[PDB]
Amino acid sequence: AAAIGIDLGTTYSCVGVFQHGKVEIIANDQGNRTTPSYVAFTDTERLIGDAAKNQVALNPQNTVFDAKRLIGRKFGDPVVQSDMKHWPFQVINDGDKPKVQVSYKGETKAFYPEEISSMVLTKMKEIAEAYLGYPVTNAVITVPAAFNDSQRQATKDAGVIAGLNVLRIINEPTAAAIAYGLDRTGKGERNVLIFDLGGGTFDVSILTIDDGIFEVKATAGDTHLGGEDFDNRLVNHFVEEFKRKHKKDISQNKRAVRRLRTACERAKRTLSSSTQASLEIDSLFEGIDFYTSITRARFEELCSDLFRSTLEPVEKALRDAKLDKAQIHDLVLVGGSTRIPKVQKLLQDFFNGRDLNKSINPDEAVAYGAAVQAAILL
Ligand SMILES: Nc1ncnc2c1ncn2[C@@H]1O[C@H](COP(=O)(O)OP(=O)(O)NP(=O)(O)O)[C@@H](O)[C@H]1O
Ligand SMILES: [Cl-]
Ligand SMILES: [Mg+2]
Ligand SMILES: [Mg+2]
Repeated sequence: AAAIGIDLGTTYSCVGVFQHGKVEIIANDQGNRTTPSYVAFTDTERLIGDAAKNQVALNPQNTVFDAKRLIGRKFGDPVVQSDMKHWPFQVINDGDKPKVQVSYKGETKAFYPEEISSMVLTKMKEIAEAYLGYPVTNAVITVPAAFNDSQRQATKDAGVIAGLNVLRIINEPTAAAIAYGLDRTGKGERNVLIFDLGGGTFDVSILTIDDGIFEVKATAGDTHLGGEDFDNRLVNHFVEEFKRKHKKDISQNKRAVRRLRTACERAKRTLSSSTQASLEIDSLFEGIDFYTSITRARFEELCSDLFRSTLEPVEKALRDAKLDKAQIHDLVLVGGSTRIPKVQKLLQDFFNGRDLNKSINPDEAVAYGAAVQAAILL
């Protein structure tokens, strides 16, 4: 019975398994190789993953996301106090722990962040069991390098609630290095840079690996910079375009903005492999259809300042590690936003043409490495 690797991300999660000498990343029921970290509560059902994210515009008060931003924290944590201003669901205080309060089956209910994350993990466990044909009981689960003991405990709790024996909680940059086999070196220091740009967060880690032992030399980044911010630049662009073609400002209509946002996220993904993308939204605002298009070059202009901003944390990490650009042996791309061609060009140019490790889909590389480690531990 194989153990699984699970990357429990802020915006998406991913599961892999190592068997028959290789990793497979497991697609969900819809064929998607990652699954939104979303849970929705209705009058009759609990929805998780794609089904929950697909109805967010219809049920914003009872659709929970961003639980990783709360997990293991106190209610009075300044991070919790700040983040809650921007969520459409209610957060409450229960013994200085935060809980998310929703309507579910006609009653008011509240859940700890680890309970929300346990539902995401249950879905990832079910995705793996559908592929394998038998129940999964052991897993390695990943966390950010900055997580403290309480955040690590609550993540482990989420896994046990989901019915997994948690073999280990390991750092995301460590898992990404394992995916590329960077910890097999032997005697000799290797300096590795992990550049992780996800849906909601940006993390740079510099690791020194010596005889299979990992040392974090420096970390940098921005906890509120990710693909969602690129989506938002596209939304604002199309809001201005809809004003031109229809004389109407749709920005105060919550429904229309959320649906435009979903369409922008899809067009953005297309622009990673095509030079143009079409937007086709029926009945966007006031029954009016919105059909338009955008080029990859225009998208890069709209985000040029955000893309460029990722290089300053790299410079800072190198200064803190007391390393020059040329001393970094391997550059590893992690996170779905590193699939954007312009982001790859900026990092490669900054490193004066060095190779990028990107042969594993960047949004899957952490789960890939977690699955390898789970097999090693078993
Ligand atoms: N091909 C693609 N091109 C561009 N963006 C993409 C692509 N595929 C996925 N994304 C984006 O990548 C983001 C999700 O990355 P992912 O690494 O899966 O999230 P995560 O694991 O939750 N990381 P984080 O939110 O920072 O904790 C979303 O903004 C997606 O829209
Ligand atoms: Cl599914
Ligand atoms: Mg992830
Ligand atoms: Mg992160």
